[PDB]
Amino acid sequence: EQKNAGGVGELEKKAEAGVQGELAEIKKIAEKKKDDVVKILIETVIKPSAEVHIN
Amino acid sequence: GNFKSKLKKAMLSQQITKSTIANKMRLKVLSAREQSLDGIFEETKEKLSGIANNRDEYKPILQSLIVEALLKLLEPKAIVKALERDVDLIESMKDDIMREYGEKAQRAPLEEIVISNDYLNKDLVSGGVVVSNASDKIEINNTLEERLKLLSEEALPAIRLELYGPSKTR
Amino acid sequence: KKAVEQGFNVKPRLNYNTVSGVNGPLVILEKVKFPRYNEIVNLTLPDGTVRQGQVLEIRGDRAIVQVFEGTSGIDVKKTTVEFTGESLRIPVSEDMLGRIFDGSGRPIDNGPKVFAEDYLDINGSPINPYARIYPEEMISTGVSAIDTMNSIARGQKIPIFSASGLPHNEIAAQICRQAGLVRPTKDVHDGHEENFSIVFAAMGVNLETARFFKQDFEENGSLERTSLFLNLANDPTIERIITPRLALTTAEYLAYQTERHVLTILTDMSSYADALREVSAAREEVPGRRGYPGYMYTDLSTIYERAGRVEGRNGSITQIPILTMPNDDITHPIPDLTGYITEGQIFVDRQLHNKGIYPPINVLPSLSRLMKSAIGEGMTRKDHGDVSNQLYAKYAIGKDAAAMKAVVGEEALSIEDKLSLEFLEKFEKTFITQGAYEDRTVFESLDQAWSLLRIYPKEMLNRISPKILDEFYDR
Amino acid sequence: KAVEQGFNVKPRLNYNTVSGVNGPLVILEKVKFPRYNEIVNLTLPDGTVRQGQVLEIRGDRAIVQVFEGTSGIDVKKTTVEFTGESLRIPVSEDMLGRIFDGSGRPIDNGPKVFAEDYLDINGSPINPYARIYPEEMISTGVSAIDTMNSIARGQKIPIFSASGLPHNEIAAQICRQAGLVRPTKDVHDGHEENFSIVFAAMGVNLETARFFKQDFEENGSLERTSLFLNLANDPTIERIITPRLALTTAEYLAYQTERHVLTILTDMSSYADALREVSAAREEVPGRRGYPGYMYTDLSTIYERAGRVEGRNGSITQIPILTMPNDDITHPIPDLTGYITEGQIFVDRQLHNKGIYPPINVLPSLSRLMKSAIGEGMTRKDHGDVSNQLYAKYAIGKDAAAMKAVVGEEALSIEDKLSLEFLEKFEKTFITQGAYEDRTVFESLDQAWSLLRIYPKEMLNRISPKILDEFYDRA
Amino acid sequence: YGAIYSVSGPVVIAENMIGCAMYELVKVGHDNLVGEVIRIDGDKATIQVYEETAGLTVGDPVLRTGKPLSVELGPGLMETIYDGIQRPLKAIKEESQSIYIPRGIDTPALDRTIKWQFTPGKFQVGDHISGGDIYGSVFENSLISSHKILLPPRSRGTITWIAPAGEYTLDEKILEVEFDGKKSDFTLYHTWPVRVPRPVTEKLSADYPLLTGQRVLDALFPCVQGGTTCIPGAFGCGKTVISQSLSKYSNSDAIIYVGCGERGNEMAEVLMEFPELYTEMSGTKEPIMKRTTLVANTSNMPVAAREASIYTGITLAEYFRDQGKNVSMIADSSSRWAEALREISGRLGEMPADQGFPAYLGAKLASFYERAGKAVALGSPDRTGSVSIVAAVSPAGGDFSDPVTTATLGITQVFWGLDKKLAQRKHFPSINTSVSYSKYTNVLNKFYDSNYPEFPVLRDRMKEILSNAEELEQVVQLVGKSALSDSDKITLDVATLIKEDFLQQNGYSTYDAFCPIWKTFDMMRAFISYHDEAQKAVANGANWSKLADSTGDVKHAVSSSKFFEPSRGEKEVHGEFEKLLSTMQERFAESTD
Amino acid sequence: SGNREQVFPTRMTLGLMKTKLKGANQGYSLLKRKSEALTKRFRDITKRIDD
Repeated sequence: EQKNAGGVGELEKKAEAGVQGELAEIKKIAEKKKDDVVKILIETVIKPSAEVHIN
Repeated sequence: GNFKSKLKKAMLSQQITKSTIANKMRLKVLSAREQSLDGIFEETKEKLSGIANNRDEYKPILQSLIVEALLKLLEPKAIVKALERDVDLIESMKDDIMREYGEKAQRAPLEEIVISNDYLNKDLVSGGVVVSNASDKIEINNTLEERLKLLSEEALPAIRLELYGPSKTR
Repeated sequence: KKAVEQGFNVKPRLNYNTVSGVNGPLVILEKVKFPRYNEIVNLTLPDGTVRQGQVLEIRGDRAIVQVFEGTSGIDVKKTTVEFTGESLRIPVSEDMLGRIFDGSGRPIDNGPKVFAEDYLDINGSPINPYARIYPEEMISTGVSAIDTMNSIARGQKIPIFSASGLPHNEIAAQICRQAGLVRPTKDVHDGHEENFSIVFAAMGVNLETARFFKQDFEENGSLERTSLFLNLANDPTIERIITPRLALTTAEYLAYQTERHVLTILTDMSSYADALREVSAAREEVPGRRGYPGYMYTDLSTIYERAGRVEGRNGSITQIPILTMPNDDITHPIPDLTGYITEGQIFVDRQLHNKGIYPPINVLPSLSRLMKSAIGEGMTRKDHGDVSNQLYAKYAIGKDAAAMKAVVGEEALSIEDKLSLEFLEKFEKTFITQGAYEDRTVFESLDQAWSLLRIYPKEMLNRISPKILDEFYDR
Repeated sequence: KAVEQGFNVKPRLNYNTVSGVNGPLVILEKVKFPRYNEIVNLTLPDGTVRQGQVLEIRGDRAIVQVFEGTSGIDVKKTTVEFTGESLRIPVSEDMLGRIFDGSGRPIDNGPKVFAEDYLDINGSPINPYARIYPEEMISTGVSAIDTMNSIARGQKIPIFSASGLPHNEIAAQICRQAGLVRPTKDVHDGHEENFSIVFAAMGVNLETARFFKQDFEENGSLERTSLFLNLANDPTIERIITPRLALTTAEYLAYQTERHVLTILTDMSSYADALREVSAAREEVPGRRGYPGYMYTDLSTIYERAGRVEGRNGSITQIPILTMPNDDITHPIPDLTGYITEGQIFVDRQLHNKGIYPPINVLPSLSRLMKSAIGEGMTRKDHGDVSNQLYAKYAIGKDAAAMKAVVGEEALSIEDKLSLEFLEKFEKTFITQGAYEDRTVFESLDQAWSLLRIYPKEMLNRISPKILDEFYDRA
Repeated sequence: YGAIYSVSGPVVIAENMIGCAMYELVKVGHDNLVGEVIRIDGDKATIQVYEETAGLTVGDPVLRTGKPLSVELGPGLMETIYDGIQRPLKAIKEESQSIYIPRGIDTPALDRTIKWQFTPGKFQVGDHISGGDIYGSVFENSLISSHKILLPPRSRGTITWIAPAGEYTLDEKILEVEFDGKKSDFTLYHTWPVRVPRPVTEKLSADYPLLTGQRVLDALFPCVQGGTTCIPGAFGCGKTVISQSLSKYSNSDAIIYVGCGERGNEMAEVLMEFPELYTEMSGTKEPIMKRTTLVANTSNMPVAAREASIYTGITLAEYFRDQGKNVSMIADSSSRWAEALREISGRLGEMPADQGFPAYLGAKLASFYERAGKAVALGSPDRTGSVSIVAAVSPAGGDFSDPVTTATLGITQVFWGLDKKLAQRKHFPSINTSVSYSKYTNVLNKFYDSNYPEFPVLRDRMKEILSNAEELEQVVQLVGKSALSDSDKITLDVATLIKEDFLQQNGYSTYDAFCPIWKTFDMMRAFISYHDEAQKAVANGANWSKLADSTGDVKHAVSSSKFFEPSRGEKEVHGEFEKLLSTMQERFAESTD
Repeated sequence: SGNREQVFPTRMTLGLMKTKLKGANQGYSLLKRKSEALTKRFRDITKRIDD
């Protein structure tokens, strides 16, 4: 039981390492594409479409 | 034998701890991936409010919003609800809206449109107009905040594709 | 290329403070523009409480909204309802594995909303009859009662019939924690690109039992392969109807787009049928047999046929719906239609449960209609089918000999019946009896079945071919 | 007494505006402020006057169920006069010894009841915080009832019977022999020894009404009974109010004059049929096989107005009689009766065909408040255990007879043969009783002990050892 | 503001009633009749009324109160009797002096004249306080001493003024909280809608058994504190004895008896038995009524009150659970509640399911049952209460084919089904040991492992013996006991002994009126020792026909073990059971040779 | 057609009927095989009587 409890810190360290590894890529992608995404969303919101749903 | 059962229970507890650590890592990775979307949406909303703050740029946008509301509220009398601000903006383009609704719908021009005195909430609505029917009984909430809120959830898969490539054969 | 750029288009979703009245779990709107059949709404109570609902009926300017979690406190002067774009769609993604979801698809763990790859329609589509193939592999559930006998093919729709008080939930949890392909065992740990996933759906599940599912799958490696769904009894019941639809949509996406082997487990189909009854009676609809709606056959067909292997795509869907017999009767509509639609069934027996044996699978009335395809030489092991047949025959002989015990006496039985009583005792005590956390691989299960079938001399093993006896009896 | 407010003339308004008539009810339009349950006097063009309650109001439209039938009703000349209040029976202590029509009109050449007060035929609910349990057993003299299903003063208990069975004879016998096992009056002096019977006859043969009248005359109970006879030839929906008239006059006597009323309802099946006729003419939603869906509440209203109330020295012992249409408890009439009543006496057709009188089957019969009316200081301390043992032995006798029908007699145990012997002697001597016998509960208990002494002490397991070794060897 | 339009049954349609929400209760007519809205159609609001409707006409005004059907929660709830909508019947008698309840009487649901002693809690002026926070305690009874006064769950704000220690009636301001500048006065009580469950910080998994005392229930089919339960409810000792035992010995800090559809005589029986029952909390006989509040809906009461009776009861139970009290709630004749729902549906004309019952019956019973459970109280300091529903269904000719039991089986966790054959043989309690079940048997493993470790395996063995003997009796009724072996005869007679001396409880004698858990466990191990000792003895050459005669003394001893008086204390009676076990083992060893 | 037990028809009676029918079927099988064993022993005994 003590040996099982010995790896609690090691498992937490591995989980934190994996979380940080994923978060690095996530933050990098977000920083790289945030301006483009915001521009696309602003263009979509500011430009409406006029149509009649009868046809 | 009892101690072997206890050791099996201890191994199960160790596996439980490992599984909990793995689940926490996966949840943290998902949280890190999905955190930035809310900030992006908030920045987009602030940018939309700033864009609507400029009357010269907002005038065509506001006119187009009222028109796209009208073409789906196909009635010859309707009421428009706007902010305390720029009510004279809608006032000055009344005939323009009437005629362009008439020619886009291939119908007669709007016979009567009136700005409702029940002005919108300036703190909540950052531009736009909630056009309602003549009886104030059919509402069309076409506001700068409402459109952004509607599009934020809709554009999620496209945003994901922009942020990262695919991983499966569609 | 990914033609998902249409998601940037924004559509005007309207808000209506025009509720004419409230009638049960339904609210009715008079003025809604350009009616189409089904949509999704998010209506707000006068006190600001946001509530969700669906659309039921459509005619000329006719719209009726069936609000989730009831319509308490809804008035006609302050409540407003927001009409979303179209019908319910689940945000689905490859990294959905390892996530726990509510019946509405909103995750209930501490993680965020799933980062969608695409929004998938919940109903599905009709698979072309010109593009179907047979299930031709085996899914090892780790339960020797289901592996050696009642083997589940890779694509087979096989239910688990149980009663109200029996531990069908525990068997479902064990299957989900232990399910996997036989191939990694057969391929000497060389095959790993054939990824395996599980979609677990809980319907009408009790709060304690839902907590048990969540805690158990969290505390094991099952979650990493599992996309999990819960629906509590006090939760809205149309959410209970949505839950299997969400589970099968996720499973279909995974298997037929990511080329994964997905095992789908649906828990308490009886609660789903009760929810069907409630929603069908919500509209002015005449009840059918035993009160259930007359189209329950079609709905269960739609749920169940979202399974099997398909042409082209390398994935598969294996479905194990679990239902409770309301009165321990086959003739009840739910088990009757489930048997009429699925392939075979697995029986969890009340008396076998009372006798203290777990997992209490009753072998005699349970068959797997597609067991032949799961059996083979490269598939599982060579002796599998013959051992299964011999075990079934010996168990039946032991059972009716035990029945005769009280009519003719022990001494009046033949050596067949003596060996059969011994075999039945050892069988129901060691082979069927399996620890809730014990994972017998299929070859281990076959070895146990051989060590237990070695009671009889080779002459008495009639159901097994001599070619197999000369190979496996002597070890 | 503040009844001086009766000196108030309220001019009734007459409606010559009948809109339509169908079945037992008439519809009149253009009614000025109709009251829901107010009765109306409508005069035919012939000139006769008939009464009728208002079933329901709708704007200026009133629906009236004319009690004396719709024969002769027209539209041109029929005028309806609207009495401002609902039905009220003129009630007084002098109506004892008088015979009344189903509408309460006298049919003994006597005058109208010189009313001391007018009572609505519906009554008022009783505060539960002011109720008292009917502890006092009444000795009906019938051994089939006293020993097994003892009735306490203030109990509702029907005589479940059928066509051609002597339910009338059993009711007359109970009326003749009604009396407390331990009367408060010392040697029948100083207190009301004799019950004051209120007998309502509805949808009943002239022969049965004549039999009841003659039996009350012979026993002398006529001078202290009021008969509300609604014969078969009498109007059909006049049976709606006759149990209400009888129960209101019974409530007057028991709760206002402090008498002990033994209310007998001759045929509740006819009342249920009249209710069904009215409901069918009303196009209401049926509840079961054409019966109204509110029949539970109607039967609750009729039956619940019985028992003892706090602060009053009187009580109502209600013994309605109803004929099961097909000898079955499962019919809506007896089913809805038993759901609200506190017991029943089952007159069994098979028992009657065997010549046994009274043909009371004890297995379906029950007295839900017998438990606290017998024992120490009331009846004898062995009564409860003796009744339990007799019921168990009779049930075992029926089971053994069924088995003997199925398998041979030799397959039956010694217990079963003793059960058949006990059942035969039981039905032939203990249940069987002359119509004029009036055996006391102590004689019945002694006979029951003589019956039980067929079995040895060991197999009277359902009675306490104290009672067994105290009473078994008395002989 | 309102006007009646047309009335049929206890359902009233009122016009000019715009703006009224669903389930809002209104005042109908000049007598201010209490009535709840159930359907809205423009201004026409369909109101159901909780009393009589005969002889009415259009025109009576209707005033809307703006509140749902709420219940007054606070000091004075305990030891009182209420109707379906919480009208104090004792106060009704004191204010009316009649055998009839006044029409539309609006006496306060909770006594205002009595002034209680208030001890201010931890919170002071300026402290932020949220819903459910205990800002003071009140001495109500000797059994409910320190009745926690807690802020209403929906309220929140900062304290601007708190009353000092003293005596305050219901009508006295106790606490002033400020939220967004809106100061709101809080008295010693608060209202709360009966439909909405009281919020909970976290629903804990139930972990402690609700000891009922009946040996079959506490042994084979256990019920935990906070768990749900379905009881046969039929005539006999199945329901009344269970209710009395849960009242007197279940170690619940309070009980909320609610009855709907019971006959007036049964209500009268309940209303006087309870005040004369006592409990020994610690060397003191205290009335159960001090730990009891009762809802007394009857059959004469209208359908709306019948429907709302158990909702009021469960809201009271939730309120007392919010103070940390372990509350047991008995809903006798829940099938009558379902019948009230059916009658309301028929009045509304909505299409039902099954045969006649509304389809949402399953959903509503699921919600009502799931309002129970071990829970962490909403406010601070952290507490842990638990409401245990013990609901009684009633057969209507059918045993389990009725929709109410069919839904309950899937909803509830503990089921105690009636055995009709046992009742036909006057065997009490008359529950069925084949169809009844308790899913907490696995949860209670941790409780058993700490006090009675052998309890689960012994219960499993007892169930196995009963099932095996049941199937053997089924196969022997048509054959005869001639061919059965010694093991079969042992199984049959051991199960007969179990049925006649362990499962059977009269419930009235001084012994085994409440069989404690330790006495139940001791007799379980005694009976199992008898069974397996006989089985081992006949595993040798001992003919069991001779063995039964030679060990009749031991059979009588194990049978009469049920006659031990539990009042003697666990120590000496456990010593007696150990002596019995040793005597049994040595006697069987002697008789084997 | 055939015969009936003249019992009033209800679904409770239907349940009693199916349980009685399955009991009758299991008894048929049980006594049929018991008679098979008894006739085997009886043929043994009768040839024993013959010789």
